Amino acid sequence: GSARLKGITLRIGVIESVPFTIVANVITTKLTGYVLDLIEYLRDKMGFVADVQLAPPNTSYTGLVLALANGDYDIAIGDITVTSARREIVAFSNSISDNSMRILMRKGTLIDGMDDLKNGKIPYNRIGIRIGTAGEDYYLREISGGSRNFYPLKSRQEMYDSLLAGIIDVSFMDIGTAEYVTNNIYCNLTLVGEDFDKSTFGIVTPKEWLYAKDLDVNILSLRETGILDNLKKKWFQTKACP
Amino acid sequence: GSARLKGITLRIGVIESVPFTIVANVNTTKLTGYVLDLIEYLRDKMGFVADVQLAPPNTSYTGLVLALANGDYDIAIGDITVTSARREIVAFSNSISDNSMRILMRKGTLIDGMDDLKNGKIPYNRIGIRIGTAGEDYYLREISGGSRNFYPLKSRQEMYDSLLAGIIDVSFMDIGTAEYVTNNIYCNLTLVGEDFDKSTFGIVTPKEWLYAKDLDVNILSLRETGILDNLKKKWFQTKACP
Ligand SMILES: [Cl-]
Ligand SMILES: [Cl-]
Ligand SMILES: [Cl-]
Ligand SMILES: [Cl-]
Ligand SMILES: [Cl-]
Ligand SMILES: [Cl-]
Repeated sequence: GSARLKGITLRIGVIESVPFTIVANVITTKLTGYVLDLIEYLRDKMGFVADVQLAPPNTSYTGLVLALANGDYDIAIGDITVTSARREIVAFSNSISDNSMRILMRKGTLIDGMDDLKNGKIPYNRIGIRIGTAGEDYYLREISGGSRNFYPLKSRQEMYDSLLAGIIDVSFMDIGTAEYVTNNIYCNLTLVGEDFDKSTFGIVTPKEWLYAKDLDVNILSLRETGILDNLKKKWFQTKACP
Repeated sequence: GSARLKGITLRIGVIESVPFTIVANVNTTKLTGYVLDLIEYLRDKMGFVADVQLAPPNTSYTGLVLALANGDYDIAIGDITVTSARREIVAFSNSISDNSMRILMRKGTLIDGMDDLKNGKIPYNRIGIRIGTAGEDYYLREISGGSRNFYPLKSRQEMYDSLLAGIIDVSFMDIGTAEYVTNNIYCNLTLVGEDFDKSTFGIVTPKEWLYAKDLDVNILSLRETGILDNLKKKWFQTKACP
């Protein structure tokens, strides 16, 4: 069957990723960003009580999915890529955004694009990969013939710190946040090559979820009426770096 | 409540739209195109028995969705836009393609983009709109404030004919097929303006369908292994017009 979310409390998993979900320390934590604004649009229209729960530090995206599958959250909202391995254990809403990935490196590194990685120009152990992300999936399929020979990374912060310190030469990142971070935070990091792994982001729900239709109709309505476009402009259309 | 499709017969509704579903006579009917290739890729991986059924000639896209909801088909595969209104009555698989629309017109027409339709450079009735398509919903929301005052079209053929005859000055068309037709068939028609109504195509299924996960996981696997990209290149790269 099916029902509406009105009056229901949803434990909503979120995961730190600027400017999707921005975590500020205050003297407690305040969450802002595209995700929190999206949650408000949905709450206002649908009438659920939002119980927003930030994932622990260093939680990977597959870890968030596994946590929801284990019953730790009711839904999860974020820059979460829809993948076949994830779809085996959870459902996803209609997509909230297209997505693709780019190659991230320190300025001055001599890499022209993905061919350099596939042709063995970079030592595999100097390609940094955040485990439990779709980038890892792409790496294992396309680069290393299934071997985990990358330099493993536990978070975006470790990725940035490692590139800046010359511990790794390159990594992969979703295009939205990659543009955001290189245009606003790390002016000495840059993106190179064509984008790859065209994909989508979706809200994670339980499989065969009672509330699947209600959520999907609402997301599609936000898409159709331009609310998702507005939110994307609000949070992403900014550049600080010279 | 879930099951695998192996050995199950699926009645698969398809709808004429070159080069997704291409219909040829000789008396018998042959179907080819992206959709038919996709069915074969899915059939090979999933092991269902395909009973492919072409929708009757005058069938609209909304008509196809309603027919499925009525039980006339088990799934429908095509260039079928996922919309909030359709999601009320059917479910959709994970997307097989991104989509957006463009304005179609005769070459030489002095239209810069959507503003000229919104400003009134063109009477509302100089705009041809195919009934029962996502384009109709866009027109009613963004152009006419709900008024059904466009020039009504029953098929793509009526659209092309009416533009070529000076009866309408513009229509709307999904970008993949609009590019194909203006690049290979109607060399004197063209596209203008920014794309609009960013959306997705999905396979139509019943709501709360037993087989949802099996189909979704397989679609995503085709996405990840490059098969969807391959199919798109195969059927859409051509440009016959000088
Ligand atoms: Cl979708
Ligand atoms: Cl990423
Ligand atoms: Cl499911
Ligand atoms: Cl999707
Ligand atoms: Cl169309
Ligand atoms: Cl449903």
